[PDB]
Amino acid sequence: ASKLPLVTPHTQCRLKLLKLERIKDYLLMEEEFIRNQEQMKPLEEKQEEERSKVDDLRGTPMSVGTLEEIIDDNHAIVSTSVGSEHYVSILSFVDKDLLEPGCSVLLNHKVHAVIGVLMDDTDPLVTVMKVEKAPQETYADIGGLDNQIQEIKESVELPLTHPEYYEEMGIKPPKGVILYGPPGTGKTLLAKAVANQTSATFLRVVGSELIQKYLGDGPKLVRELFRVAEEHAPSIVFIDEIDAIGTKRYDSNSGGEREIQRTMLELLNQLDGFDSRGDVKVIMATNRIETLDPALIRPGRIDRKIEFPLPDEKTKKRIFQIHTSRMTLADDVTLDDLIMAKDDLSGADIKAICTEAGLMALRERRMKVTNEDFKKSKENVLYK
Amino acid sequence: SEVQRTMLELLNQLDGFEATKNIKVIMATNRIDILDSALLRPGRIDRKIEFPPPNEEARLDILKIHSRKMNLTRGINLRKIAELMPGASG
Amino acid sequence: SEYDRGVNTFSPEGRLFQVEYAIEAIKLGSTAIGIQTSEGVCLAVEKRITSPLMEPSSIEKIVEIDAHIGCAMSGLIADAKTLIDKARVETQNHWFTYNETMTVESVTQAVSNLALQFAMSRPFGVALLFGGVDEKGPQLFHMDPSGTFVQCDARAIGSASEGAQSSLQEVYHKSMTLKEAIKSSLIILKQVMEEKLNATNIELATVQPGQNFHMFTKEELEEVIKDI
Amino acid sequence: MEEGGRDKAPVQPQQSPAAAPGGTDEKPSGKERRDAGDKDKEQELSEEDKQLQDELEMLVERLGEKDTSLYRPALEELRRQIRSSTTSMTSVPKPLKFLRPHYGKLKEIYENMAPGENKRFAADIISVLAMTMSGERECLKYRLVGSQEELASWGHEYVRHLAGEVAKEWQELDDAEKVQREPLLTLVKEIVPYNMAHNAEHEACDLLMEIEQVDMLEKDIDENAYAKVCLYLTSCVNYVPEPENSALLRCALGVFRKFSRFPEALRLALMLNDMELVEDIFTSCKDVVVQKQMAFMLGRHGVFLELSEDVEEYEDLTEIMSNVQLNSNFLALARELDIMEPKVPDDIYKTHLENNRFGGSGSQVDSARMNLASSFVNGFVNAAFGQDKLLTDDGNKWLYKNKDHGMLSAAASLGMILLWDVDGGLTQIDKYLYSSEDYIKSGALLACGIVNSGVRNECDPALALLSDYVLHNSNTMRLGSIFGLGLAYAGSNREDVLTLLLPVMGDSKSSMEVAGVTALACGMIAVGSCNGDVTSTILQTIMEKSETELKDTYARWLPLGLGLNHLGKGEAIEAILAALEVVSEPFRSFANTLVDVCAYAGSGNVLKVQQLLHICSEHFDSKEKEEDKDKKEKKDKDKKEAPADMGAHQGVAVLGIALIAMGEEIGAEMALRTFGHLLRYGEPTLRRAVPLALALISVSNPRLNILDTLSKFSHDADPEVSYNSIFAMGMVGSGTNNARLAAMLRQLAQYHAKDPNNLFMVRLAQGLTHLGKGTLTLCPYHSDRQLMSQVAVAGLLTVLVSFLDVRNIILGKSHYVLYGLVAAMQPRMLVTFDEELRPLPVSVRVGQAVDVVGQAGKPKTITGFQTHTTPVLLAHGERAELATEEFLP
Amino acid sequence: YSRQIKQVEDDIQQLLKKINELTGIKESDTGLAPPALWDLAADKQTLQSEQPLQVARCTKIINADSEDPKYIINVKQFAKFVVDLSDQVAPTDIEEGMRVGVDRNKYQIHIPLPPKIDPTVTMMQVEEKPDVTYSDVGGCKEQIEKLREVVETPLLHPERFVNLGIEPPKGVLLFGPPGTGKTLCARAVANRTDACFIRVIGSELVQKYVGEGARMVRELFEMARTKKACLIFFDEIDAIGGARFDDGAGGDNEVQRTMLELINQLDGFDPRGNIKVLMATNRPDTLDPALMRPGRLDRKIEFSLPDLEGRTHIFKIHARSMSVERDIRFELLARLCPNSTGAEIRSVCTEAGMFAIRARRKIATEKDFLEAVNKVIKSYAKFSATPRYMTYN
Ligand SMILES: Nc1ncnc2c1ncn2[C@@H]1O[C@H](COP(=O)(O)OP(=O)(O)OP(=O)(O)O)[C@@H](O)[C@H]1O
Ligand SMILES: Nc1ncnc2c1ncn2[C@@H]1O[C@H](COP(=O)(O)OP(=O)(O)OP(=O)(O)O)[C@@H](O)[C@H]1O
Repeated sequence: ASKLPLVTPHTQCRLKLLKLERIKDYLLMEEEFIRNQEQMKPLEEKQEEERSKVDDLRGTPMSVGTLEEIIDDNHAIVSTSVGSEHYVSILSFVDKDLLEPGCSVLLNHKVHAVIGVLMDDTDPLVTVMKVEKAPQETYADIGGLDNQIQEIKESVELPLTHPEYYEEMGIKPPKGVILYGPPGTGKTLLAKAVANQTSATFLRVVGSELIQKYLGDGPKLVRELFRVAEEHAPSIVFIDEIDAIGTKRYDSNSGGEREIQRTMLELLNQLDGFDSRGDVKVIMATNRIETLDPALIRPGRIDRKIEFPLPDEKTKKRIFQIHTSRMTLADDVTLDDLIMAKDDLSGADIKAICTEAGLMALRERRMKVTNEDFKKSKENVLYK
Repeated sequence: SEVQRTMLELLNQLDGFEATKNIKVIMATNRIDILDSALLRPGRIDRKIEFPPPNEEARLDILKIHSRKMNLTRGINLRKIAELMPGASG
Repeated sequence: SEYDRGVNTFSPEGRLFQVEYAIEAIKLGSTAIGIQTSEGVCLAVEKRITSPLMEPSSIEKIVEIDAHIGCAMSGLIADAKTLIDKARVETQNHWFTYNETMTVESVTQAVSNLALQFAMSRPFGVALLFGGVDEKGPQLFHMDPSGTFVQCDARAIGSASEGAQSSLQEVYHKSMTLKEAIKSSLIILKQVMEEKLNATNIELATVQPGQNFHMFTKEELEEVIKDI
Repeated sequence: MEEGGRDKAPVQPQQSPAAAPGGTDEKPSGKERRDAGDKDKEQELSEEDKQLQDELEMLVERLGEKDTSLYRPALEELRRQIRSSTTSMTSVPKPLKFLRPHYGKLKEIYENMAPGENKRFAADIISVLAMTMSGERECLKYRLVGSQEELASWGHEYVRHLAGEVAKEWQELDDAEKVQREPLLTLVKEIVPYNMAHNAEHEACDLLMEIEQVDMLEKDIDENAYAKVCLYLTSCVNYVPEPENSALLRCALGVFRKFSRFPEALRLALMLNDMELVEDIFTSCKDVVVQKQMAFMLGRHGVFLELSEDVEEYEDLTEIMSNVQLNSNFLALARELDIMEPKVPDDIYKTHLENNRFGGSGSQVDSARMNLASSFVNGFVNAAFGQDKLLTDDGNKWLYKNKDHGMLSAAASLGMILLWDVDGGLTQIDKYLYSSEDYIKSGALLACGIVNSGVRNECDPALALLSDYVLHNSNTMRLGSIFGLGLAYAGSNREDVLTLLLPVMGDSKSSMEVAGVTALACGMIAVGSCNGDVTSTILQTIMEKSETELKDTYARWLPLGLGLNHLGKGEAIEAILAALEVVSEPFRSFANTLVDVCAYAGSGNVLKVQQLLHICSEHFDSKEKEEDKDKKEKKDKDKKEAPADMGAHQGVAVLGIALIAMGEEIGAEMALRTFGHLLRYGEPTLRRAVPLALALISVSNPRLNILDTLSKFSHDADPEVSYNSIFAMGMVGSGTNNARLAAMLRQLAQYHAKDPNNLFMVRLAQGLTHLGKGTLTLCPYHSDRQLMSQVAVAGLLTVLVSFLDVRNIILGKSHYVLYGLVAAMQPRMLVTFDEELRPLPVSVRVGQAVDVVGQAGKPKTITGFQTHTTPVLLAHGERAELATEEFLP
Repeated sequence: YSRQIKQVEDDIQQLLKKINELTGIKESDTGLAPPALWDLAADKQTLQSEQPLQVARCTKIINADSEDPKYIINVKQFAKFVVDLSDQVAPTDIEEGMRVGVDRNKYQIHIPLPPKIDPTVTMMQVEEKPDVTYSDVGGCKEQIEKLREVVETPLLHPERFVNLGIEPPKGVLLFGPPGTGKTLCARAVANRTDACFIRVIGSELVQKYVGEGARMVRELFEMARTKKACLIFFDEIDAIGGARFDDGAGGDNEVQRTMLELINQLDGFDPRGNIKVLMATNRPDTLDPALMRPGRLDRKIEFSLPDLEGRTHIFKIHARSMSVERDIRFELLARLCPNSTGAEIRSVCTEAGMFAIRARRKIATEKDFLEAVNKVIKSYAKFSATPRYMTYN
């Protein structure tokens, strides 16, 4: 791997022909010398029989140890599974580069010497925290807003798709972004839309499960959450309903709001860690933003704040056209009457109305909706 | 109230973010006025269903399906027994 | 906590911090400059217009205390309104009782007396610059929301006050004429205003030993703008 | 799908041409007018590059093949009237009508005859009708015709005019992007006779556009990075008049003159120096041209300006060339002394304070060889114009204590002190010329040589003091009596004092160490095409070294005197003239590996690369030619210093997978010496790769080689985090890598970085990448640095003071007529963009901006902002005159 | 030529992809490196790991004994018994609280005894310095110099202090406005240092159990005192201890023990000596007076909000990179944002650059900076994090 980066000419030219001929001749002498090394110096065969001798020197089982300290000169102390640690030697082929404390190592069964390092067999919570596939429709699905969409593309999507503009700007793209507003306006979905659009690794967990039953486990949890976030890729991390951590109290926690405060100070450290952060981007969403500690919201930790207003009626009819598109509607229905049917209605409300109208039509095995279906839908959905 | 918070993380997990279909959630409780406003957005919950206390026909039917499995006697008139109890519960 | 700012709490060390917060709040206002010369006293403020809709005539900071004393305004204007009204009525009843015109120091001391009095529950977000003439000649007094009034020959208040004060230290001396002082004040104002100087972008007033409180030299200041 | 009904072009241009016997005969109106309609409809619709499936370029040809098979390949009665209106439809969509081997029959449709001209109906095309046609023609048909016989009947003159018009077509269609395809097509046709197309396109590009003389210029230099053997020779020499004829830039005449001088001829840039004397345009750019002429890459030019003392400003031009016109020394007293650099920092030695309390007791270091390192403690820090007034007292009493070689070492390290201060440095060295010790007096003579290195002073104080010691009775004043003089008079290649040191080879005295370093000093003045130096060395080699060939002191220094200075010239006959008379015995053919690549400093000769590898890779020679295989790999480190940053990638790839991967004594002893020369800035690839073999010393080898691998690992740029590893190497170096043989070596590595934390250029990438000197002092340093007792007794003659050809580090400067401007500059990363778009930025890291001198470093291309109207060179080189004006900035 | 461009390069680069793979026949590690370098010592120097050196597992010293050695050894929990180990080292390296490599039947001494500590604190050293300097921190110059003569001349030449016979100060607190302040200048300090720079974030010290934080504080002080001089950084000490305020049922004792034991460790009974520590928090009024005692908190660096000159200087600092029409009015920009913090100012310049790159522009203007500042300081003015924290309450 890592041969040479060159995509400059990309044409019928000696600036490509020369490069290709020189590199293929370099591969030619590489091939000729490696042919030299197993022809007049085969030893036995020197490619896999050496591997065979190592594998023979490798013990059949794995006395798996846990690493706790390092000594440079081909030995160290390792702790056994039963807990009786040993100061065993290492192998010459123990590939002394990916050794880290707390890691699984293949040891011998007799002398227990460090034979090799063990690849981790995945991790439980990396599977839980990582969203696998794209959820749903892209930015054509929202409708109505058309302003915060451009902003969040500028702050998140634009650094990835156009990593050139900031270079002639000589400037850094914004880091921390709050989404806020009345609930049901489309924050955690706008989250779904941007999750669909992006190609980077995506992380999602809600603040509600940041409470935990002991002391310090919350801050520790945030620690390896961000560790997983850093160790994979350029990543976008999404936390939803952060205000719950400050609003809803519980009894399952060992400590009260004190341990909550400790978790808060840890995450305030984590957003502005003086250690090298890198290309990890942060997206938040919270309806009750006023209850949060304002020092979390600061520039350097949070750069953008985006309000989500209640939808306008011209946006309401856009939502009507969007959501009722794939369903069969009769001519007797009218969206315009249903626009102002409620003074204070949300984007969840219209979807709930149309789904209830769909199931009400399914009650009588009917394919098309009628006006009375919405007329009976409105009080079922909203009015209780 | 931890039942409600579990419904928070579960229901926001099953909203498009998941990929494995045929998974749904059922909640049984009482006194719906006490639960938080978070589950009260109409998009959160698809259906809410009330169970009334049993009336005379329901009491008689439940009495039948429980009296199926004892050594009864010919001639009972379980209607009188059902109307004797003023519908405690099932 | 909220009990810390109840009414009257000094500091962990030092004087009351809320009046110090009024001191830092006074920088959130348009600047003003005042020069006291033997030939006369000159005052100038910035209108700070935001749009061509409203008339600049209603954008009023400099007012007349009486026929020989004027003053500027800074910070919260509605806070200044009460103090200016009280100063006007106390000057008028002092003339009524004392059949004469007073010194600027009396008015300055009176507004300093009202400044501490807590309308209550906070100091007033306003710093005034009294200017005029009395029996001992030209007078210019500076006042702060803490109430410590003091005399000054040249002063700049409001936002950007210290840079203007530094330029005043650079250029002001004793034997400057009134025209020279006005020209220097306009020069400094030009280098401290963010927008280009216009006919109604600023406002000027002056007090002479001979003439009364001048009528803001309206439509004559374009002569002293265009020449420079 | 939608097809049929609207297929009018697959019907009426399908029925009419299929009846070509029915059209050309018995229907002349049809054959003329319908073909004219097909021409002027396709030429406007199917003849612009829009998509593959055009309406006639791909659509009508589906049946149109049988419309084309007999329309006009066979009529046998052709006239004038049916060559404009019958070579009318079938000429256009032919590369997609026919298959891939249409190149042989490429003539048969379009190249037969056009209606008057190709551009008559090629004007509505982008690439296909004429541009792809010309590309295929010049690629294959003109190639095969012009392979042996260019002008037979037709395939030259029409081809010449076609080349002439496409030379303007590459700009007229769009003068943005495919103008760079004009050198593409110019190189594709007549590759070996590139001059024949270049003279054709030269005046055409000269009349093309004044501001278009720059992208073709840089495309030319990118192709001029490497090419075939005669190809770069003709391309550069035809490239030289380009920045002069149309463009009046004329300041890249120096670097182009350099590129054209040594590969093509001997006195080619001497003619270009005469042309520099001709182009007496405004003197700021003239003075900046002659700024390069001594003290950046090459000198020896003090006789071409005193034409009857008539050149305008002669006395200032001479003060600039001579490097005696302190533009880096006044700089030295004004830039870093006044900001960050004191005369006596002396800290990296004193930094060894933290490690004493790790592992237990401290102060265990009690050897004497470590005092040698103490020399560099006052030596290496005293570069960039420091001073040690009695701060060399630690060296003074040690110069009166032990170690004759150490006395010589300290006295030679004194010349590092006052580097380039010829006027003040002699007064500080004088006090030692009067010593009762030959080692101290010899080290003071070497110090006088070191102070003059790269500075041509009118008083010749190096020659005038060292002359009297060259033939001296002993060796301290005899051997070391000449090394500084060659260092003083290297670039100023004066043959007069060279003749004075010629009879030292003819001394015929016992000079087993001395005659070898004499060949070093003579070659330091001049090597390669040197008439007396070659003859004297080869005759002395037969006279003594032929009967005894035992130790590397003999035949690793006399081969260095043959052709190291003229390694840029690649005619390879200097290899022939120096080896073919000494190919007698294998230890005398041992030097043939030197002489072969002593014409091969930098080029593309992968064929010459592979012949140095395949014929002698390992062969298991068993201690007879193994050292010669080491030298061949030691001659593989060059040719890769500036391979357009390309062969270095494969070079570090093959070195990792061959020598250290599965090798022998070749890969066990001097494998890392290639890295010692390859890079000089330091990148994390080798910065981790070397300590794999260095920190694990693997002392089975004579570990001084691995120590030498560790020592030359400090080749990188001066400021680094790399301190910590070589400090941690000090941790393992306390007990292991004992003080008896390594203590001077490890400490030398840390101070190699922290010399003047700046002031370093022998990388041979000057200006942007160009060559010059950088080897005549560097190559001796590692050649005698194997592992053995050479570097201890005999190495101390040189290893302290081997390479002093450093020529500054910083470039960002002002250099006004008052020489004190502070004009706003803007540091930026090295250039990454070669041919992308017209408003390409030169760099990317645009954040940090000073206006005063700083660190130029290796990977930077500082140009500056504000448009200060600096039209002087705009090509960097640290002495821009900044002829300030106001072009509306 | 243009659509024909893709016919020359492929014929050689696919061949390149063949021979590079054919050379790439030493891979598929899953616990290895390239075996030409991984198993580069796959010769007998593998067998000498077996027969010369034997297991020599860890141990724990318990008690000494008179005359002949006969020391008492713990394994970890296996057995607790008395042997004499061997004779290849002099019996003066044995002290209680140490770990020897000891066999199961021969009980060889092997190597001298290193201390055992948590791997977490070994990980906790950062060994990386961020690329921030003492030049790019402007607005707090007197705070800068006050921290210059805390972490320099003790680390540099001590002959001045010895000559004047003055012990240098140890306990230094640096503090400032919330959010803008101590953290980035602490990175600068870690940039300019030479010895180790032990990070401590206060939130991590709390554990599931009780009193473990005391154990890791003891361990970190021990590994610090292994060095001659080493720097200790403390962040957000407010959570790691406020005050002893216990009433009725125990409240927040679990952290109280940790803060009090570090207070015992800093002062009294042969202290760390040459160890420099420093702490920074978010609210100072809530700290304990015993932690506030001098000898642990000698210097009191307090950063405030810059008046105008610091604001102009930071405007210089962050904005030497963006394109402008030469002339600027940065001082009037600073006058426009009187009570504004440094990261807010960097956010203002960031959003000005974002407004410039909105449609097609390449250089922001003065009105672009106006459009930055009005939608930063007086459109996001609702929260701003300042007012309840300038009183630090
Ligand atoms: N503008 C809108 N148009 C249509 N549906 C909307 C709109 N805004 C929100 N919704 C609905 O809101 C529901 C939840 O979406 P999202 O995860 O983005 O959170 P939210 O709307 O902010 O509300 P909540 O906080 O209650 O989850 C979805 O069922 C979606 O249909
Ligand atoms: N003097 C200064 N010059 C330039 N930038 C400064 C200066 N002081 C602070 N900053 C800015 O402060 C921001 C971060 O502040 P920092 O984190 O160091 O402060 P703090 O008080 O430790 O708060 P917190 O760690 O809780 O965010 C950076 O964006 C940095 O640019």
